[PDB]
Amino acid sequence: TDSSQGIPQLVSNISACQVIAEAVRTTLGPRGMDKLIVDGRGKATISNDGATILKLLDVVHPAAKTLVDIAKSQDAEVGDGTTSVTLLAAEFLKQVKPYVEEGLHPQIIIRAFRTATQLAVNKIKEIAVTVKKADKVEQRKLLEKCAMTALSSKLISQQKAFFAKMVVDAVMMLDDLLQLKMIGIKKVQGGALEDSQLVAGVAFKKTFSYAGFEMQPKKYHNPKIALLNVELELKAEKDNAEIRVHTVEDYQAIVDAEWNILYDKLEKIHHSGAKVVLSKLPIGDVATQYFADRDMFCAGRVPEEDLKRTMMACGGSIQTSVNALSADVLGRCQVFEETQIGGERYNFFTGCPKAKTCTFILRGGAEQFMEETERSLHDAIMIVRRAIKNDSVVAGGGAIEMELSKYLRDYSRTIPGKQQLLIGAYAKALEIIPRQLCDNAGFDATNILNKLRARHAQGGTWYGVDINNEDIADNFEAFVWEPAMVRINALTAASEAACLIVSVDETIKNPR
Amino acid sequence: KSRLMGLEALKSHIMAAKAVANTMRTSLGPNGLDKMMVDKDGDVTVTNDGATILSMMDVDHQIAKLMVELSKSQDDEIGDGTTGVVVLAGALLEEAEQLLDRGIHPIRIADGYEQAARVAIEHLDKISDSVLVDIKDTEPLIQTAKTTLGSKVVNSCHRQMAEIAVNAVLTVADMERRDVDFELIKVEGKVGGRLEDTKLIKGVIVDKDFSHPQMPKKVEDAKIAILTCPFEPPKPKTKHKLDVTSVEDYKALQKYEKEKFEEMIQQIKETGANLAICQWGFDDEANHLLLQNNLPAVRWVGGPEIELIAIATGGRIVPRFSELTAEKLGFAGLVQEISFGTTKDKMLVIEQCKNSRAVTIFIRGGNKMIIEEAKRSLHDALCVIRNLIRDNRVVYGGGAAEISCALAVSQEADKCPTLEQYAMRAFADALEVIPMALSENSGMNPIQTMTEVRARQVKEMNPALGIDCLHKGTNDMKQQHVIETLIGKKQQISLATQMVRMILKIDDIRKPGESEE
Amino acid sequence: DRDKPAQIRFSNISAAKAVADAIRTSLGPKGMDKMIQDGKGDVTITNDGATILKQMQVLHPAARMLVELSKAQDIEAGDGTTSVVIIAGSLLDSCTKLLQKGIHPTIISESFQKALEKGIEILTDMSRPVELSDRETLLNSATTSLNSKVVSQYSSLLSPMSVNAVMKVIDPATATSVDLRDIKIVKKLGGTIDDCELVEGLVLTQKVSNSGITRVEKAKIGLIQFCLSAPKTDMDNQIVVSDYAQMDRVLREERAYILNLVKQIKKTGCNVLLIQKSILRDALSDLALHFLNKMKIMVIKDIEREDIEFICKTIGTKPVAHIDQFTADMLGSAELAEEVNLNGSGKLLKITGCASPGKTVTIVVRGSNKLVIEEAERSIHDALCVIRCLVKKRALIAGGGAPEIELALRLTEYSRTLSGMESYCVRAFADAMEVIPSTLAENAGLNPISTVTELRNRHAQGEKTAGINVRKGGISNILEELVVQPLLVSVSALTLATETVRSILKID
Amino acid sequence: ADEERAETARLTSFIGAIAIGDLVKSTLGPKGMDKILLSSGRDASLMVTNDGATILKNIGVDNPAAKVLVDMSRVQDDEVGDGTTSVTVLAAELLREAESLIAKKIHPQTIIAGWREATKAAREALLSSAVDHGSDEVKFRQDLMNIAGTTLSSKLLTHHKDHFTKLAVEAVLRLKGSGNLEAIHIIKKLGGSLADSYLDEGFLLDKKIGVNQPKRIENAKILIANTGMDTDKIKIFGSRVRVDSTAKVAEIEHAEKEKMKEKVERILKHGINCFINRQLIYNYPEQLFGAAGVMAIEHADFAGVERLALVTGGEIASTFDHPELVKLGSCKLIEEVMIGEDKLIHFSGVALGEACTIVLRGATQQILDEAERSLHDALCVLAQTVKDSRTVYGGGCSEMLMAHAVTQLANRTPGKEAVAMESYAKALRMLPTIIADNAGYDSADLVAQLRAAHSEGNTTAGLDMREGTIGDMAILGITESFQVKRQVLLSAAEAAEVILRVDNIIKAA
Repeated sequence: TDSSQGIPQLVSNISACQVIAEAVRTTLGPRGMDKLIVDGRGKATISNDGATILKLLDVVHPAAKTLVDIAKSQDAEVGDGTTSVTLLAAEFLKQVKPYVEEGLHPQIIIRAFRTATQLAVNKIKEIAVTVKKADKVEQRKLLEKCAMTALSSKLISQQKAFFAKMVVDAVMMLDDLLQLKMIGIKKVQGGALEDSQLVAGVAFKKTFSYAGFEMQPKKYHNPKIALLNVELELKAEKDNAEIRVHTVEDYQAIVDAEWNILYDKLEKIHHSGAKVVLSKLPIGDVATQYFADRDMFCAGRVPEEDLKRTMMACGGSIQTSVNALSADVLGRCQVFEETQIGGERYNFFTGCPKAKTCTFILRGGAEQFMEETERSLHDAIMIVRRAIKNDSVVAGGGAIEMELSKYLRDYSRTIPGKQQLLIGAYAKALEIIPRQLCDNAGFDATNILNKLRARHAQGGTWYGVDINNEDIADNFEAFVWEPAMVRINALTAASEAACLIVSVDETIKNPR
Repeated sequence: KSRLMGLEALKSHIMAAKAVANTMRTSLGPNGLDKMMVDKDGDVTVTNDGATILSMMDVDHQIAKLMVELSKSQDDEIGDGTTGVVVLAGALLEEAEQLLDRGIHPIRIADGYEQAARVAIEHLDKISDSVLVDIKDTEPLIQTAKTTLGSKVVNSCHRQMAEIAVNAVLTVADMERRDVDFELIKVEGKVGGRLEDTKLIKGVIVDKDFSHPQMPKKVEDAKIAILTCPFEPPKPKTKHKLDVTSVEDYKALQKYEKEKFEEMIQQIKETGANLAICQWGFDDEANHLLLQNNLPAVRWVGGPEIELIAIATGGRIVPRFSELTAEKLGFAGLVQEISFGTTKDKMLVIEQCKNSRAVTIFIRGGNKMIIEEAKRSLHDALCVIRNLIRDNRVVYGGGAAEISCALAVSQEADKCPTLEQYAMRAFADALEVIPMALSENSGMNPIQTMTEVRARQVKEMNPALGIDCLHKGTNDMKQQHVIETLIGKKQQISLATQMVRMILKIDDIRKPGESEE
Repeated sequence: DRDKPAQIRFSNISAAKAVADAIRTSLGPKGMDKMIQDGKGDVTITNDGATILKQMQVLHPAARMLVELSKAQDIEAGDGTTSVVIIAGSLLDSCTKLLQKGIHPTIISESFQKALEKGIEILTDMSRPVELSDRETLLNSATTSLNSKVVSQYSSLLSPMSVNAVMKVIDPATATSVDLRDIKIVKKLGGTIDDCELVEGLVLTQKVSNSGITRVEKAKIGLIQFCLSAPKTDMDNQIVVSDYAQMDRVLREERAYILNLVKQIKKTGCNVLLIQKSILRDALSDLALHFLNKMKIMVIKDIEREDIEFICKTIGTKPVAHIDQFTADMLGSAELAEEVNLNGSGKLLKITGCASPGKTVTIVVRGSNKLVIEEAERSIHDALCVIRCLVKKRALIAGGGAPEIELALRLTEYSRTLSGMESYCVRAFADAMEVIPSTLAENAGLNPISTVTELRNRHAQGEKTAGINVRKGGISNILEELVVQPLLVSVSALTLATETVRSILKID
Repeated sequence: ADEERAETARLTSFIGAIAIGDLVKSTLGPKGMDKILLSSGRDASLMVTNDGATILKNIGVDNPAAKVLVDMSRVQDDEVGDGTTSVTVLAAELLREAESLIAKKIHPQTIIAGWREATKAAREALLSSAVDHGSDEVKFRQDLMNIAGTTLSSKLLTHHKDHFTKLAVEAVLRLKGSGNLEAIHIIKKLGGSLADSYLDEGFLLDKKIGVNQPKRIENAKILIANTGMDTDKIKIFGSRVRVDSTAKVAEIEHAEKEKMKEKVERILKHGINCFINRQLIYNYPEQLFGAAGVMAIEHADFAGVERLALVTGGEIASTFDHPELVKLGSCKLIEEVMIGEDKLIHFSGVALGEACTIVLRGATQQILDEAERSLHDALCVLAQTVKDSRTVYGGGCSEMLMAHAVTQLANRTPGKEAVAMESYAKALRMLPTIIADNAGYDSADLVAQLRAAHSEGNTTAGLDMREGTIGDMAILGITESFQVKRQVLLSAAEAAEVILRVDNIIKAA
């Protein structure tokens, strides 16, 4: 049973934070410097935001664990700004670290973190511009300019406008969440990158070709969809087995009797109403015979997640038995069309009766073009979705943070003693996030930060650093438009996360 | 704990890439020096190509792991230049390290590489033609045939292996779109002859079952009865003995086999077809009787093997003996039996002129080593012509294209300056690593030979004049007869640049000590 | 390079010399007994050269040739097992010298066989014929050899018996070769040395049969190497038990089987059968044995694999390992088969008189106490081995180590006249020879180098003069006290030695 | 796991190759110094050889480049016969000379590309050094003799070598106008003397049956068949195994008995006196043949039974698919004689009198086995020397003449190719220096003299390593064929260029 206490003990806890704050340092755009993180399970791992990998880490300090937990809190609510919270909390504590040595050990610190956080939130909300969806704009054209903000950063040329107006159409129709989960974007090999397709409903990326795959029908006008999490093949129901021998007909009989059981499975669901069979587990060679001959469509080897989207939108439901089951475990569409696009066979289910999935289908025909489009469209769908929920929009780029840092510099003058010092650390900490944007755009980060403060003392505007252009200028007039609300959440979560760590400086551990 | 942080982590990466790069560098062009992989059982293999060598290779670092994936995409479309992406990717970093030491961030350069790739492709497009037709792409394909054979299994052109290789791809192209995959075409090898014994198969080849070398061998019709049902009683891939308990039931069991031979022989006959493919088998005696009765079986066909024939024919396999109609069988344009090996039993060729979705070019080999090299040449051949069908362009590549682009990207560093300047400088020298290390492996100085071609880049543009790639005294690329697809070289430029963009992404240089396990 | 075989070969030579050093002081009758520690922690007292090497050797490649070398000696002469090691190591001393000088190993190996071919000439001229069809001449040469051997106490009585066995196997004047593939050493419990005798036929071990007949004249020698019962189940018998019923079902098969076999043997005609063990034949029935004896056929059951192969050559009773192969041709012709229970307790089968190719004699050696039997077994061996050596090679040479100086001296002079690059090899080889009589003189007790300098000078002037004499310890004629060795016993020591030294030089 | 970069790879590769070249340089040629074979990983027993081929198989190697040398050595043994050791040494020598070029600044391809042009020049030189011999019967005898005696000494057996050389050359001599070995049987068999050996003019099965069955046939009629008796080749006349009873064990044994006998009858119906069976003959059909008048030979060989079928003029039944419907063979006489202490069956009056059997008579098993192999390598040589009846002057005489050819070329050239030409000539020349040590006569004098001859133009002095001096070659008992030598030069080079070319050695152990 271990016990540790002291002023150097406090210093320990902050030092741990820096280590996790470095893992996530920059991921705002697509520059920084990564190292592939491959696990001991023999899996290679990367993500598109650096907070994901950070969640997986197990920290051996409890004080460091608090900062892990607030990451999980941000990620679930907004789904953005998760990185931002780590940076502010850690950095605040960094400029406080040598202040503790001097005398800022006392619990008074917690009080100061509250005054700074409460003012700052209010200043955002007031400065932010409240704009309808019918002010002087279509609902789709407000969210067009907000969806562009993600798209311009990387790395997709002039198709970015076109894709933007498209990606919106899916989000409005579904809206009732702040997550991209019920949308998604599916890459397709081959085809035109000069247009892409917005499909209402679900689709499948690839179904493998089987014996009489083109002898199965590809079009239906009242497809009734059987969702099967099972399989039939030679290893799911046998078609080889030992028999007694004393006549030739014994041999015939055994193969005959086995083919019947596999034929029962498609028939029973077909007679309920099925003609479309969708399965994520493999379908074999023996399996596909019965289907090809019946002139009833089959599909095997389609992604597990994609099959689960099919359930919601068509009103189908999971099965575990395909024998003797209702027709109310089936979903419908009005259109089934199979068109082979590039090297992969593409199943499109659309005409969906309740349409609780709609999804953008992005056709490029590469690996290079498509991963950067997908990376940008993931964050596009986050900006537009959250613009319906909070209708206050403020400049990003860290432009507003530079204004808070101004505002708080003023405040530090009438606020007294040990608290003032705490406020000066808050102000310095706000500038870290834009410094990394300067490292990504390619500038001298300290030179830049100072020029934005000048136009926050000569107008109070929106001057900040762009990675969405890779320059310095107003971000409101550059259509770098993201909600007020991402910023509201990130401040309050960063203070909350902070106060806990500086307070603990007496840690009792048990390795029991 | 341990931590390589920022700059330190970046230095580590550079050390991994240049060691991988250099192995590939001394394997560039047909002046290349072969790879020997020794495994964990000590089994020795000789291979070539970037993609294959990495895949076998146990990854020791992060950039090494990244390259394997990258290579495999180059291998699928292009089928050449697999080693050359890798050389370019590592090279470009080896220069980025030099920029790093000066005091430029890896961030600044990495953005200007993407721009410098964009300008390189632009320059590429000007170089050589962009219009051919498929009865005139054949002369570059003959130039591709010289080099591809003559660095692998042989050191010579073989006109037979090349010409067989190019037809197969064309049969599938005219069925859909003018587009082929790498799953619609295959090189299947089976040992028995020599490397020059080859065939053009227009569908697939299956081993034909014969009980003895005294039984009749016939073929007839032009159509295949694809079945899983019996064409003579089963014995479905398991052991069986005889389980009679009287003399009486043994005598009985033979006459019942006689009738079933006749009845299946007629049922297939009537629908049309008389060569049967049945997934099941039957013992040696029953088979011998059916061969004597005539109208040859194929017995003991794999579970995959039946799926292969079906996909290529486009038709279906019956689940039953009841259900038979001509519709329900697959469609072939010819069935003829060909002598597999050169002292071995006959095989069944099912050519198709009906539909094609799997066209195998049948290669024979002596040893396991000499067949694997020979098929390596074939794979690369299938792929270069795949690029032509979809859009017909070629470039002179081997050194010609790279240097011409290099000079171009160099010049713009000084037109532009700003952010991209350093990135352009490094990109222009990276391109020049490719002709250079080719001369390093080859008989002649790398500096001297690079200097020679560069002179003719100022004197004349869009050159058929690159470095030697037949190990000659003269230097051309029209008389060294190396041609790449324009798209093929184009795809390299994209890929190399790519590697740099992937390592840049996050800032998670944090490791618990798990980062390559 | 050949540097690394050069380095390996010296290391091998040094290890071989060290093992060979122990044996130089074990040489001759005056040899020093060696107390040898096994990897088993037992002290073994020997003065016989060969077994010291065999019982534990070091793990170097020249050491192994020494076990092999003396093993080869035993089959060829049976004698000079000790001496043959002595010359081998002494030659390897000579070789280092040559090598350093720049005489390549290929030269030293051909020169070493050339020097044997040259050595044998000088030896023969000294040698002097004796009769090989006369009993008395072979006995005197054998008696002299016996005093020199370790064993001698009962060898007086065993020496005339050793010649008698050998004389019968000599039938023409060439005197054949006489191997031990015709003279058989059989021992029997009980009896004395005077009771020992030479049986005309073969004497076989053990004798199982008390229901059989005990004396049958005019007997036919039959050989069993086929079963007497249906095959194993789990016992040598087909019968096994695990249920009352289970034994019954096997018995139905067995019963039928045992009658047809026992009867089949009798129909062809045999009155001696030679049957092996129940671990060397897969089935035999006690039931089949009771009947087989009671048909009045004389049976020995239980005998060795080695014995069965021995009989087949000597008395021409060829294999019968199947029913099909009992035919008349295979059978022998015995004049008598008889049980003897006298002249030593216990019962052995004597067949006296046998129709035989060659001629095969057996000496039943015998003695009062267990250790008396073993001493006489050694004694006939020593005695017989020297006789066989002399009948192969008619001439007679001296012992005492004098021939060994006499060859050397001639071989030095001749080499110089001949000259050549190989001169050095043949001269050093001759000096290799000088070690063995010198090593012998030390054991007899007299300053060794001084002994071998003086005998050289006696050989140079006179030739056939002084040698190492066991009485004196030193320099006195061996013409006044006959010390003889057969000509093959010395030819063997030299030619085998050279071959071993040849392999090591050639070995990388 | 480890990626060996091109230079680092070169050193491992070189040292691999060289370690092996020392063992086989010592074994080389008739006076070559022995090897000691050491059984590794299991015990540590020993045998002594002078065969380069055996060194590799018995004692393996874990060096990647050295494994290429092993694969190469296999190819000589069968196809050419002799030259298994002769190649392995030259290939190591080529690499040795390569070492100084990689170091200098010179890339591996330069060295390769110029040794290919050099191999073509050396081959032209092998034709020049190749003079026709053994076109006429007298010369033809003299021609086989020289090569065959070479082979045995170099792969061990040099004591009883001459007796075997007479029988081997006579065997090939009968054929005339074809290089068969498909009639020249090789039988190695226990019994006989090491001095005696025998060539029967016919065909000889060494398998016997005792004096308990017929063995004297005049005007023999041959059936060659593969007939089971317990194996149970088809044409069953027995039963299936089934179990229905506790006495059923008895029923099976009987059913086999009617089988054996019904098959004897079908054989019998051919009308023959001599029946040969590859398979077993049970105690029951054996006795039924001896009664019928038919000779029984059981446990015939897969090589010999087939090979017998051709010569005598029969035809094989092929798993008993011909029970009365296959054509016979014929011989004038079938005698049983005792050669050694053995009983042999002597087919004489064989239809194609090309056929002969060479019967090797051992009296030490160690000699008898090693002798079979060495003599087989020699017969591979013999039969290729039918196709082209010519010799080259062996002894080191050819190696110098190829070296010199390539030295005159080397001089002409000043390019990238020229570099390696200097290396290549030196490599070829470095082989007689090994032969010189084997003689035991200093290298520098002999090889320099030899060099001098061939410049001027002479192939009528070679190195006599059997006199230790520079001597005449006028087709003596120390020349080599053209046949062996062309293949040995080609493979040494080919192996070395593959070792050069592999420098991206990735070892995953």
